[PDB]
Amino acid sequence: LTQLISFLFQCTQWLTTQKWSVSDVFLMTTDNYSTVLTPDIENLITTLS
Amino acid sequence: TIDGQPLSLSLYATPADPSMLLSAAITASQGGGDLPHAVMPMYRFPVI
Repeated sequence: LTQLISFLFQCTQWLTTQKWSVSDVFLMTTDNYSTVLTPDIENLITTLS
Repeated sequence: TIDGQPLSLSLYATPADPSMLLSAAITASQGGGDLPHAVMPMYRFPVI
């Protein structure tokens, strides 16, 4: 419990030091991303092909 | 009070904060150039 509390505290401190949001870290670190075919992904496909 | 002014002070509600405006650059993806039909010319390789 106190390990979880200390982890959440120092993660919030590093977050507000880096001036990011929880949404920003969730974007950079998530694993539940989409499966839709983005136009950027299409441009990557046709460029790399 | 005796003069009608209230003893207990009023509530001061908090005003709404100014929001941060967001923009975005949506992107497109058009097809590439496909190769036409090749024709054989009459000249040799360095000329062509």
